[PDB]
Amino acid sequence: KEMPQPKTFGELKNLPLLNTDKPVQALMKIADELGEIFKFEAPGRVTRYLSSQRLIKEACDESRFDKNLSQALKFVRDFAGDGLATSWTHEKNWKKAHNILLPSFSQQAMKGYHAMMVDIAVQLVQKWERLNADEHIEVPEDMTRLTLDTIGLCGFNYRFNSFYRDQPHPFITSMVRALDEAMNKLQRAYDENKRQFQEDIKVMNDLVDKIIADRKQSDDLLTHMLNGKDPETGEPLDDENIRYQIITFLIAGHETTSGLLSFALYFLVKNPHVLQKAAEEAARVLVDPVPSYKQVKQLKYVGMVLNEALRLWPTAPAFSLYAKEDTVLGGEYPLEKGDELMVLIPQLHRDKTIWGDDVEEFRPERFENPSAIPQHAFKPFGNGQRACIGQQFALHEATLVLGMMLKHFDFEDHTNYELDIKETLTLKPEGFVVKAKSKKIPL
Amino acid sequence: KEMPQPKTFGELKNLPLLNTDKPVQALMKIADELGEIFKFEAPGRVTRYLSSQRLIKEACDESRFDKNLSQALKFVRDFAGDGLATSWTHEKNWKKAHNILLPSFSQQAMKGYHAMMVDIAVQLVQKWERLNADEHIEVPEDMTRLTLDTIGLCGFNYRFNSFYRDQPHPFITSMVRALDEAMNKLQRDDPAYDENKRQFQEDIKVMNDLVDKIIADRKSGEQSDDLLTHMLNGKDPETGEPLDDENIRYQIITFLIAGHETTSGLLSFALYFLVKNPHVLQKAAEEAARVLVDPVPSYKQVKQLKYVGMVLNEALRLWPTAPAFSLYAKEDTVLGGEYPLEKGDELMVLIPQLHRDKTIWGDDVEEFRPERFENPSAIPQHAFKPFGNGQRACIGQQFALHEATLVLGMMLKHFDFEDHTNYELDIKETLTLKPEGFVVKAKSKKIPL
Ligand code: HEM
Ligand code: HEM
Ligand SMILES: O=C(CCCCCn1ccnc1)N[C@@H](Cc1ccccc1)C(=O)O
Ligand SMILES: O=C(CCCCCn1ccnc1)N[C@@H](Cc1ccccc1)C(=O)O
Repeated sequence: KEMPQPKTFGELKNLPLLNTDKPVQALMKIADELGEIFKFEAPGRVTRYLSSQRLIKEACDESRFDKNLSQALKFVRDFAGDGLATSWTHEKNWKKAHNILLPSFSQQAMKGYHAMMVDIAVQLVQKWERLNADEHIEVPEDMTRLTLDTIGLCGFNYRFNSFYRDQPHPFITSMVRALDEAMNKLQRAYDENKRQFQEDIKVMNDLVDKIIADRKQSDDLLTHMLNGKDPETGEPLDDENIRYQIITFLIAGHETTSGLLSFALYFLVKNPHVLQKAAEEAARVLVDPVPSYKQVKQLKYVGMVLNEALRLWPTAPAFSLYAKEDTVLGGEYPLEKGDELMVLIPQLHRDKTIWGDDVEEFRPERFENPSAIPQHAFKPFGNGQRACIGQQFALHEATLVLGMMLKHFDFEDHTNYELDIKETLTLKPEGFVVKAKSKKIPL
Repeated sequence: KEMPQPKTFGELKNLPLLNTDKPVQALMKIADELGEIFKFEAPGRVTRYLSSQRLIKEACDESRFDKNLSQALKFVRDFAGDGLATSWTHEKNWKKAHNILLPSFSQQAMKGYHAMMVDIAVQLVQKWERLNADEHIEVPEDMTRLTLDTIGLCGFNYRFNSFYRDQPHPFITSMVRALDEAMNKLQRDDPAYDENKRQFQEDIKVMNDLVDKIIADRKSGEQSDDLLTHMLNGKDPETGEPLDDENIRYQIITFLIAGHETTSGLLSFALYFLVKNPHVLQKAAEEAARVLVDPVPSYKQVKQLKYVGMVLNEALRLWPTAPAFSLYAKEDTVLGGEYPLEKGDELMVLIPQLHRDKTIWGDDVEEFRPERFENPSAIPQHAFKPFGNGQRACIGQQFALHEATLVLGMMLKHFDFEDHTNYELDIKETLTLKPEGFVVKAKSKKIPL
């Protein structure tokens, strides 16, 4: 009944615990010591970190809890505005944009994006085909090139041309630096940081606003946003919110997905039996020079590989909730209306009462039957109506790309890479490098 | 442009294809062979059976198509009259009764019915608690006992007392036999059927007399929490008129018909799929045990049975118990850019085939996976139509789902279930679907009520 709490620093409470460059991993170690729930206090804030499926399944009851904006999301809101990811459920523009954008993110809508996804995927394969002997691949760097270009092209028919560049597009230079400022604000004379923050926002707004005005018909999210009408209110999105959605998609739909592909390839080369099984499926299914949409749907084991990578290292590692009314959590922890919760997704996914004792082992077979998995044990894309709208976009892209990678190359962990997980607002294996030996299969 | 059509029987055209005791399943096999649309002809009848979401989403455009009375509904109309289910949209009594009855069927209105639903649900659980060892449960029989008694009690405060009976109430014998005659007339006029006509009329009077007597007795003036009170006191905001007593009897007959066998079929199919998929049953049983913490479920607790509702929707996907509805073109129009239709042309929506459209659901359409419904927004529009379409959709949808969720939740809370015969799915067809001969054994968890 009495809730554990990690060590405190006087008036700063638990806040200095987050003044570390791997805060999610630090919070995981605290959950290892304190268990399924612990209070976390900072000046002017109290929240509770949940780690067990037993409690999180209650937290996912939408009649009792709604999405809360974490401090990280509040800081992101300063440039993502009331886009889907940084708006409250009760804000008019959330449900409005939600209704308008849902059809453009369906499994059926992936059929229209598939050709543009293949466009970027082929560029990745050709880059690796064109490496010299003994050259190596910087995996998260190239995965980010792919996912950024894919969302730019599928999102608003814009080619960032990341595979033609060493220095990334000036838009994401500001975006990454804005996200870095948002995260660093958490861990805290700083007047220069404020001036820098506004300059990075202006870079993002101007480019996006230019593309909207330039456009104002293709098979991209922008067209759907300019012409879509909310069935409920009958209203279309206004131009300001449309810019926020584009910024949101550019943020929300590149770095989490590239982290997924990076972790997936990491786990594959660290588990050669799993890599072989996935590569055998890729050769068995991808019989054409270009994968088709239906083919990608047949890459079942590759899809399991991705889910298992999302289990161990979910690249959006937490989300926040608040109690809609007074309620009792787990029959032991009474909560008042407005009390806040954090779902520590990587710790949830290590709940031995759900996954067995081998939680740290990479076994895609865990996901052969979704019905064998208890409710709310696997939450890499969030929960309920506030779940990731881009889930099917992310999984189709990652399955297509990973399938093509496994079809066309053998991979070598030539440095015996030691996993080092860099933390921004997302997770990625820093410095992960491999060598790819081409199988000489043409495109 | 050229439309497929199944084999013909000379002058009878395709009609003998329906002279089979499983016509829906036969039409499903025809759709498997011919695809998303096929013409079906009978003497004096032409229709087109739709099976793909691509075509059915257009058919569900209410600006282009309106509800048509199928031949099945026309025969039901001989005793359901101009009740809600057997009336044309343009008939004055449809919109009148629709406006009057809609508030008494809302999700909000279920709060007032909940106690009566629990009354019958407790009777079901107590019957199963009182079985002897190695005795078994006749599932659709007991589900029909429950859903009939629930609509009788919630409908007009009448207790059929089905759990005290082997032979059903004389009203229900006539109703089923009237429904059988209506369905048999589709398969079918000569002197051999003359006894059928006299019996049909005898069954109509049995239904009318009971209902009309109940209406007259109540008009003592007492007020209960039932549809009958709402119908005697409700006024259509449009016309300012209340329903007359004749239409009220047709509505009561309609509710007893429309809302007992479809709901009991749902519960029967749901339990069947549960015992055939132990992983799903375990997951559903965990939720029931966690949520239903009191001896009597509350309304709010039933709303918390999310996975149970997912189980019900997935059972409704595979075997929608009202398996079809009919439409007609309001004007000349082209369906799917290739099938031109003239005003008055008829369409049938073959719901079980729609729910097997691989282009919507993937290749695993035949597998029972409630997780398909984990997030409702992933379901395309008009891909899932177990309750019909638009303003002519099932008015009792919220009633049926609340009853079925409450009862299934209580069943999973109180018993472990065994498929002791390794039951082989055999779907009996009336105007609705049910798994004939489905039996299980229940081992009580000894949780008191
Ligand atoms: C592996 C890749 C991805 C992961 C792990 C992921 C994860 C998540 C999570 C956990 C949330 C819930 C956040 C919260 O509750 O605060 C979320 C929301 C969201 N994601 Fe993703 N995501 C991924 C890819 C994408 C993509 C590709 C897009 C866009 C194309 C996208 C757009 C969004 C949006 C708009 C929301 C907010 C939805 C709403 O609240 O209406 N994400 N994502
Ligand atoms: C799982 C259970 C049920 C299913 C699958 C179901 C299915 C349907 C379908 C498909 C229709 C449309 C018929 C057509 O378009 O020709 C319909 C209409 C109707 N149902 Fe149900 N139903 C169920 C339960 C109920 C219940 C419990 C009631 C009453 C308490 C009810 C009363 C009605 C009525 C009155 C209509 C006609 C509505 C109108 O046209 O105004 N049904 N139902
Ligand atoms: O744990 C986190 C991680 C942020 C989640 C990632 C956001 N995402 C969602 C989708 N794509 C990215 N954030 C807390 C830390 C904190 C706790 C207490 C006091 C101050 C800060 C917060 O921001 O409140
Ligand atoms: O497909 C059907 C099934 C009837 C659906 C059940 C009605 N329901 C709705 C809600 N609760 C019951 N009926 C056709 C068969 C037919 C076709 C051509 C010629 C003659 C008969 C029809 O009746 O017209």
